[PDB]
Amino acid sequence: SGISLDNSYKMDYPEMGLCIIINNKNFHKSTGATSRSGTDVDAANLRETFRNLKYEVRNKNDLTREEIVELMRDVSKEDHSKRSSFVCVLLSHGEEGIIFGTNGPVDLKKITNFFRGDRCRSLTGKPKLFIIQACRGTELDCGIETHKIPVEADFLYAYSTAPGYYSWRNSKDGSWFIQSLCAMLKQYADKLEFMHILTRVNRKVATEFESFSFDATFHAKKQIPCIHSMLTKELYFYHH
Amino acid sequence: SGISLDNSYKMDYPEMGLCIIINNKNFHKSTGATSRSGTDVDAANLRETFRNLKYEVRNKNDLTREEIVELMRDVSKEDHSKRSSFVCVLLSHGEEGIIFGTNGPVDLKKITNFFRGDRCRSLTGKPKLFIIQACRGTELDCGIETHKIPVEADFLYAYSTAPGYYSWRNSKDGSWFIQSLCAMLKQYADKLEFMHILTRVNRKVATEFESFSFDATFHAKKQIPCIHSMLTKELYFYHH
Amino acid sequence: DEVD
Amino acid sequence: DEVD
Ligand SMILES: [Cl-]
Ligand SMILES: [Cl-]
Repeated sequence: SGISLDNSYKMDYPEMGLCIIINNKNFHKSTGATSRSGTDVDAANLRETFRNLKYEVRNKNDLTREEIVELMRDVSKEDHSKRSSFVCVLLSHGEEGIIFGTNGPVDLKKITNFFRGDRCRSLTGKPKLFIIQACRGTELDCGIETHKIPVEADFLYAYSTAPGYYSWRNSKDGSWFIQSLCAMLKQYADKLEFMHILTRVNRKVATEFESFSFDATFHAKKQIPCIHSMLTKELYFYHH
Repeated sequence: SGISLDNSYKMDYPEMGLCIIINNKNFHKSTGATSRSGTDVDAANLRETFRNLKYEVRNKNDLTREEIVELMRDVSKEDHSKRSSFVCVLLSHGEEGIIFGTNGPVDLKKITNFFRGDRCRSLTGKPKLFIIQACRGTELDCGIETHKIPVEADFLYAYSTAPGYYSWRNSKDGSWFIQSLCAMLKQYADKLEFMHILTRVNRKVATEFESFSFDATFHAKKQIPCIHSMLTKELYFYHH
Repeated sequence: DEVD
Repeated sequence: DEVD
C-alpha cells in the first residue's frame, strides 16, 4: 500500500475496552473519612460519557481496599486482546500517591502495577488511562486575579488537581474535574486528540470554578488539574 | 471582526521569551556526586534548538544551590511583559522533587514558586516550561519485549523520566531525553502542538534507547519520560 | 463545596 | 551509559 504513519494508537480493535469506575462515597466510621456527597453525580456522568465512547463500563460502589486490589488484579488477568485501551476512574478520598478504600488507603502504585507492560501482556502497547478524582495533599490555591518498551510506557494519569493540593467536589453538582472532563469529552471526543481535550478540561476547571465556604481558610480557592502523560502515541477515541 | 477562538496561547509577543539553561557538570567533592559526562552535549544542543525557536537563551554552568535560587529569583523579577513564554532547562543530579546545585540539593518547588501566577505578574497567563534532565529516584525499568486563575496554572514540567526512576545519560551522545527532545523540536516545532511533540519524544526515548552496562543491575534498562501538564491552552512555537 |  |  501507500505511505503509512504510526503516530496514533490503533483504536479500531473490536472493542474500545473496559472502563472501570470505582465510586467510593461511604467510608467506614473508624477511618474518620467524610461521606463524599456529589460523587454519585460524577459516577453517573462518567458512565454515560464513556458509554457514548463505546467503552464497556463497569461501575463499582463503596469498595474496601482489599476489594479494590482484588478487582484490579482480576481485571488485569482478563484477556484484553480484542480491546483497544483500558480506562480506570477512581473517585475517593486520597493523598499523594494514595487512594482510599472504604476501610483505608491503598497505594496507587499497587493498583497500576497490575497493568505494567510486563504484567498485563494483552494491554502491552495499548493506552492505559487512570482518571483520578481524589486529594493529593492539603495545599489550597489562593489564585490570582487576571526491541523492548518500558514497563511504565503507555500510561496516562489524569489527575484532578496539582501535586500536593486538595481537590474540590461540589455536593450537588459533582466534582469540578469530573464535571469538566465529561463535558469536554462530550463536546470534543469526535474531533480532538485526548491531550488537547484534557487541556480544555484544565482551562475549564481553572477559569470557571472557585470555592465558596463559610470558613475563610477554605474560601475563594482555585484548582488546576494535572495531566501526567507517559503515552507514546496520540490517542483519538474515534477511528477511520 | 469575525469569530475568534482562544484555544492556544498568544505566542506573537515581540519576544518568545527567555530560555534559561542550567548545566551542572562538575560537583563539589564533598557532595560525592559524580561528574555528568555528556551534559555539555545536551547544553549545546539545547542552545541551538531554542535559538532556532527564537528564544533568548542564557546558558549557566556549574551553579551552587545558592546561585540557582538567586538566578531564578532575579529572572522572576525581570519584566516579561513583552515576552510570550518562559523556559527553564535543568541538567543535573536529582531525586524526586529535587535538583542538585554543585554543592547540594535544591527543592524544585523553591525554584518554580518564583514564577507562580501571583509572584511573577508579567508571566501570569503565559506558559512556563520547566524541562528537567535529572533522576527522580533509583528505580530501574526492566522493559518488556514487544475572575482568578490558579497560581499553579500554566506550568508544564517535561520530566526526562517516570516518577521514582533513574534517568539515563550517555557520556558521549548526551542524555536520552535531551537528545530526543532537541531532535523532535527540530523536526516538528513548525508543525505540531507542544504536547504532541513531547509525545513523539516519549516514543523515541521508549523505543530507541536501552542501557548497556558491565554491571548486570544496570544493564538492558529502559526509560519513559513523563509529561506533567498544568497548561490551560495549546502551545505552538510558531504564530500567524 | 467540599475537599476530597 | 550513566544515571543522573
Ligand atoms: Cl452523591
Ligand atoms: Cl560533557
